[PDB]
Amino acid sequence: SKPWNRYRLPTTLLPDSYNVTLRPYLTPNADGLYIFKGKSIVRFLCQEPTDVIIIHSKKLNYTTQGHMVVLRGVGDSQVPEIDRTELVELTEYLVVHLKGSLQPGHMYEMESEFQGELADDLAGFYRSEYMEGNVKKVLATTQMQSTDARKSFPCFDEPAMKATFNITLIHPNNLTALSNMPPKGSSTPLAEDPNWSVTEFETTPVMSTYLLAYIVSEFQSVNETAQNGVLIRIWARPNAIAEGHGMYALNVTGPILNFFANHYNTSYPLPKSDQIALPDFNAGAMENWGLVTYRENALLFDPQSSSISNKERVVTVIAHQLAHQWFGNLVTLAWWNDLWLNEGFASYVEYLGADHAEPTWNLKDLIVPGDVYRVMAVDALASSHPLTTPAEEVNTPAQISEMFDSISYSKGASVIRMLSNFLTEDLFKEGLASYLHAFAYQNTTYLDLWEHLQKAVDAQTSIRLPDTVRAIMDRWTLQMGFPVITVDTKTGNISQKHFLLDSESNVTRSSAFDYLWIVPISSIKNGVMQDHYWLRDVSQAQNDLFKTASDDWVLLNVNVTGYFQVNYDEDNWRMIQHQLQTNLSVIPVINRAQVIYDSFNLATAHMVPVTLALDNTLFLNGEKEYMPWQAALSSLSYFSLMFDRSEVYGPMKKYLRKQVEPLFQHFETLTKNWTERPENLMDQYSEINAISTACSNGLPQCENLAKTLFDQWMSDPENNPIHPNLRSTIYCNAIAQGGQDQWDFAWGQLQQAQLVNEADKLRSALACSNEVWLLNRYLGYTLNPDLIRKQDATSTINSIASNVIGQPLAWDFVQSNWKKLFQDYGGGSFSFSNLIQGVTRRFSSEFELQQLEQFKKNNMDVGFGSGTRALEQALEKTKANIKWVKENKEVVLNWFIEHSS
Amino acid sequence: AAAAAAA
Ligand SMILES: *[C@@H]1O[C@H](CO)[C@@H](O[C@@H]2O[C@H](CO)[C@@H](O)[C@H](O)[C@H]2NC(C)=O)[C@H](O)[C@H]1NC(C)=O
Ligand SMILES: *[C@@H]1O[C@H](CO)[C@@H](O[C@@H]2O[C@H](CO)[C@@H](O)[C@H](O)[C@H]2NC(C)=O)[C@H](O)[C@H]1NC(C)=O
Ligand SMILES: *[C@@H]1O[C@H](CO)[C@@H](O[C@@H]2O[C@H](CO)[C@@H](O)[C@H](O)[C@H]2NC(C)=O)[C@H](O)[C@H]1NC(C)=O
Ligand SMILES: *[C@@H]1O[C@H](CO)[C@@H](O[C@@H]2O[C@H](CO)[C@@H](O)[C@H](O)[C@H]2NC(C)=O)[C@H](O)[C@H]1NC(C)=O
Ligand SMILES: *[C@@H]1O[C@H](CO)[C@@H](O[C@@H]2O[C@H](CO)[C@@H](O)[C@H](O)[C@H]2NC(C)=O)[C@H](O)[C@H]1NC(C)=O
Ligand SMILES: *[C@@H]1O[C@H](CO)[C@@H](O)[C@H](O)[C@H]1NC(C)=O
Ligand SMILES: *[C@@H]1O[C@H](CO)[C@@H](O)[C@H](O)[C@H]1NC(C)=O
Ligand SMILES: *[C@@H]1O[C@H](CO)[C@@H](O)[C@H](O)[C@H]1NC(C)=O
Ligand SMILES: *[C@@H]1O[C@H](CO)[C@@H](O)[C@H](O)[C@H]1NC(C)=O
Ligand SMILES: *[C@@H]1O[C@H](CO)[C@@H](O)[C@H](O)[C@H]1NC(C)=O
Ligand SMILES: [Zn+2]
Repeated sequence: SKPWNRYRLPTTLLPDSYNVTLRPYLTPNADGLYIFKGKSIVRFLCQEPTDVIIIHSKKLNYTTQGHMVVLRGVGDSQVPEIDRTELVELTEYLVVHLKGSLQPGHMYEMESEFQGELADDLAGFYRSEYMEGNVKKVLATTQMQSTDARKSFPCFDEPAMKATFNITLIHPNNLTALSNMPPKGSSTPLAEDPNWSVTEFETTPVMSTYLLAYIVSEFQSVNETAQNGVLIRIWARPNAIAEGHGMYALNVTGPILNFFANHYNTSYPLPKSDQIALPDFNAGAMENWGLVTYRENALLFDPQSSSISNKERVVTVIAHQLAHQWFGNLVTLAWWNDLWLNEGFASYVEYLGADHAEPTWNLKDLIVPGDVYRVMAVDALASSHPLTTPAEEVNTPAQISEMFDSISYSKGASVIRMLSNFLTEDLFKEGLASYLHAFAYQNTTYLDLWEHLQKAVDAQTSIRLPDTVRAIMDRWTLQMGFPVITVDTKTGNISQKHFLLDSESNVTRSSAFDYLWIVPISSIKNGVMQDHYWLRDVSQAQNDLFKTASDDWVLLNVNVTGYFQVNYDEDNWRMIQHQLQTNLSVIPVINRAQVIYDSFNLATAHMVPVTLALDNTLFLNGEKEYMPWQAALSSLSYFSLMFDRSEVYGPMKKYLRKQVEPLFQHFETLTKNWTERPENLMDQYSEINAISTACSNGLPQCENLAKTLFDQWMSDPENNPIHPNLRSTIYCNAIAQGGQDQWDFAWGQLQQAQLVNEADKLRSALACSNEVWLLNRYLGYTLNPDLIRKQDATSTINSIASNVIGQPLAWDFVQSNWKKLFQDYGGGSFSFSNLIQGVTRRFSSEFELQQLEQFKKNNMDVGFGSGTRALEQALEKTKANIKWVKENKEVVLNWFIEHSS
Repeated sequence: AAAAAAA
């Protein structure tokens, strides 16, 4: 085959350095087209003789004099004549056919002039539109991740083909130009038209194309100079900056950078750090080296209207991107098949960095609910996949995009955290530093990190492993899934097997290891840490560490550092339960949660009865801390979803009202009648969940608090008396208790809300009305652009659907208005998969299945488009719900009746 | 891009 028909670049030519000049035109032409122009020179070195230059180019028109490029030799090298230049669209190449061969060791310069659309598409150099007062503003910014650098200028657009870049922006003279590096100096006027200015930037270090960034805008900054002279700036809309919304980001950035320089034993490798808040940046955040982009709600924080979870989100998303400024940007994985190592690593250490900035918050705990249990839901499926993918199976831009998923990020994080824990952090940090120093400004595979970690292991005598780092990690990276570890405490027998939530699932993906792992197993016996154990690649083993007397108990996987779930014989479970009932503080808070998370998953898998899982919630009446309650609430939301229209609900509600009342009472006092929030994040999180659980389960005292506060707000609209933390519950419950007075007031507040996060809470709360007529009127608003944003339409319908009373109304609304398909799937794709998912979520009867089939019977024209697969998922999901409800209804009913007094 | 990773 011809090389220009292969998706991977040749290795015959390697880039040295680039000059790139970009010029966005932020005024459309007389047709509404926005464009940018560019000029580039790439200097590259011939490694092997070749008579063709293949470089990436996507959606660029060339206006170069002559052929699409001009080609020169560097110094006194001669250059062959160009035969022709062509664009090969499929593989996204510009191809320069030469009349002779380039010579090994010679350097060449290739110059081009080009232009592209400055589209509203979040790809390459693109435009972003937003409002300042009555004025529509347009800025130019970048998103190269993963294969879009080539959409802004021709380049060898693979991550290992690193080079230095000299960026120049030509821009309106009253706008600011930003790039990876500082400007060289002040801007100078463009001679052809001094309404434009030219900003040149300092040369980048040797770096990857996917990490380039350049931005032209009206933004302003808050700034700090670190003690080492590193300039730190947070950029945002002028009104956001003036409001002070960039201050929290500024506060944490300096401490995070310092943490990482030490953690990595490597100086921050750039002269400055810019971070920018972009309105409606749907990629969320991107780690461009020296110029990190964020969506506004991810970077900005308003103390007066934002909740604590909001603050947690800002500090961790910052730590994540900053983590990459070394791991990923300084040392770069050679190919997209190893993306998991890069994103998995940042997804783990974001908690470490953030913990440094907010050390009272215990942020490191949050990886357990946030990543470990989250990803275990999808990794406990037959349709999962290994972290590792052969490089030669990842070729196309679409294949590269598929690397960015939950497994890569969250299982990547879980597995790396497990690795650091079993090596110990000190030892892990030593291998990590060695890896970074050896490969700085270069590229690696995951085997390079293992090698450097093994070097650290081999240079000490304290930590001993049952095999090499690589052999151990191969079990966690070359095969999908994870084991359930089952202990029989009467014998100390211990077994492992591939855990699937569906006990009747057929696994057809084969493992080189037969789904056996090498497993690090910490344990606690009667509240005392035991010696660490390794389960080798065997189905069963035995150790006295896991053997108990019937007044003793043992509990494995302390703090859920290991990527596995744990089952015990029923006697040990009861002992654990007893301990949790009498003195819970003897079991680490994370394990108090684990008992709940694991047992509910085990019940789903038919490995324990559902009553055993429910039994594990009984201790919660004395539980004050966030996580174990969160575990219960996450595990029970499906029960609520299946049973909230059934006879099971009263007893469930009553049971939950019983469990949560003492916690509610506790915070009542602690908060001094809800006047002051608890001090640290976990306790604030616990209060939020307690209020939520209390109110939504009809605890009179909570309902009273909600009604009082909202009435107080209504009598004095400009002085909101509800703390941001509690708003979503208080607003929802108060609207639930009230009528059109409350609803119309909240709607008024929605229509004048300036801040997205307040508007979100209001939109969600309005769906909590218990008046059919208000909900139907609200549904009638969701398709009106004047009243509900397009981007918010399905979200709103979904919130209405989640109201038991709104369920039939939303479902009727969707069926009836479905012909908004030939209206929103040609103008703006309109997340239809989420809508179907949401409104059909509750379905658990044959009757509801029949409704869904009868509704589907409209394939005749219309179709479904983006949610065609989502409908099929809904039918499969309904069958699963039907079956689960039949198996569980009776047992669950009687357990709740039994335990609600 | 991205992460964090909620709970
Ligand atoms: C980008 O700018 C840098 C910095 O000015 C250029 O680096 C110079 O390049 C040549 C080698 O080709 C040397 O003679 C100089 O010593 C370099 N200077 C420095 C400070 O390193 C680089 O060539 C430019 N890139 C391109 C494509 O022109
Ligand atoms: C890439 O850009 C740099 C900066 O403009 C070029 O270097 C300059 O070249 C001009 C002449 O055109 C001289 O006046 C300066 O001495 C250079 N400036 C610096 C800072 O070195 C460089 O020639 C460009 N690279 C190529 C291959 O054209
Ligand atoms: C990287 O790590 C090394 C090793 O810890 C650091 O060097 C040590 O610094 C302390 C001073 O606080 C000395 O007491 C040790 O003797 C040093 N050890 C060695 C081998 O030099 C070093 O400072 C770190 N570098 C960076 C950039 O973080
Ligand atoms: C990708 O990374 C490897 C290193 O992992 C680079 O190879 C090294 O290049 C340096 C010079 O920069 C040499 O000192 C080493 O001896 C090389 N190691 C090898 C070849 O194993 C490689 O250059 C990078 N690939 C590209 C295209 O830049
Ligand atoms: C299990 O996790 C907890 C955190 O939830 C760890 O407890 C923390 O440990 C460090 C140092 O001992 C302290 O800075 C924290 O204040 C501790 N918090 C509490 C509540 O004790 C605990 O050390 C972990 N256990 C293991 C074996 O790693
Ligand atoms: C690129 O060229 C095609 C016609 O060859 C044209 O339709 C398109 O508008 C051009 N785009 C730009 C941004 O100049
Ligand atoms: C920049 O100049 C243009 C054209 O006069 C104007 O529309 C815009 O508001 C100015 N912006 C700033 C930040 O001064
Ligand atoms: C930033 O830091 C200052 C100094 O500690 C503090 O008073 C302020 O509350 C912080 N800003 C935010 C939004 O947290
Ligand atoms: C425990 O393991 C041993 C070792 O093979 C086996 O003989 C025994 O039957 C096992 N007992 C139980 C109760 O699992
Ligand atoms: C509970 O256990 C902890 C740890 O052993 C101990 O400090 C505390 O005194 C115990 N409290 C009670 C009421 O037994
Ligand atoms: Zn990331």
